[PDB]
Amino acid sequence: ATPKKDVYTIASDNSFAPFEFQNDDKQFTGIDVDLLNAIAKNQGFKLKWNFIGFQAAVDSVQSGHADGMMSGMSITDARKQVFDYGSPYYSSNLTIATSSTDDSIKSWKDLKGKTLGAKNGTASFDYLNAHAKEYGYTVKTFTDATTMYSSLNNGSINALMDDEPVIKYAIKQGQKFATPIKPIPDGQYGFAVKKGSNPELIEMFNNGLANLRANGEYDKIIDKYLESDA
Ligand SMILES: NC(=O)CC[C@H](N)C(=O)O
Repeated sequence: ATPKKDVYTIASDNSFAPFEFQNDDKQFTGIDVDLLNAIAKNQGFKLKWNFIGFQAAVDSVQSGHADGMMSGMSITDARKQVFDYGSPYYSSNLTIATSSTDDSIKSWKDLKGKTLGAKNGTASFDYLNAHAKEYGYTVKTFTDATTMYSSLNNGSINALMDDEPVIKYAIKQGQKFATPIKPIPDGQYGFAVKKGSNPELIEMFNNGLANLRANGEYDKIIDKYLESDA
């Protein structure tokens, strides 16, 4: 894989722990950051990051600004119409979080009349929007998970949908969230470029990921955030 730019710009979410997030000491970090940086180093590519939000990253890549996005991004057939993806590097399901002070939601049937949050442009938004009439709830959209999570904590929304590993990590950090429903299978995460653009970034992502899966660096990066409980 041969670089064709002196630096490539990578857009990402501004709050999606453990994949990308500002830690308490105000440093951007996470699995996506460490993994893509390590892949680029393995392959001799140079990156610069813009932590701008999920939909903002989609928009930047689609407008020919960011060269790619690494943002806990689900691989879907619909997105393949406008993005090229690299090899899958993680897996996720969708789940609901409620406040753990509230026993009123025990199933999708108890969400009738409630207000649910989701982040702009995400798989969670797509799922909630598509099921809103079926289950009788309303949807409120957010551009930063910090604002969405704050709204669940302050009671201005009754529940939210987000990716399962992100909600699990939030609970591990101490968020007072409950998880009343069975997660919805939602495939894999991938690195993405605009369809037909920057093919060498996909080549080097795939080469680097295969190398780091095989040499143990991938697992070390996952462990850094998501330790074994055994
Ligand atoms: N950063 C995110 O919120 C991504 C959520 C979800 N995996 C998606 O691709 O829509």
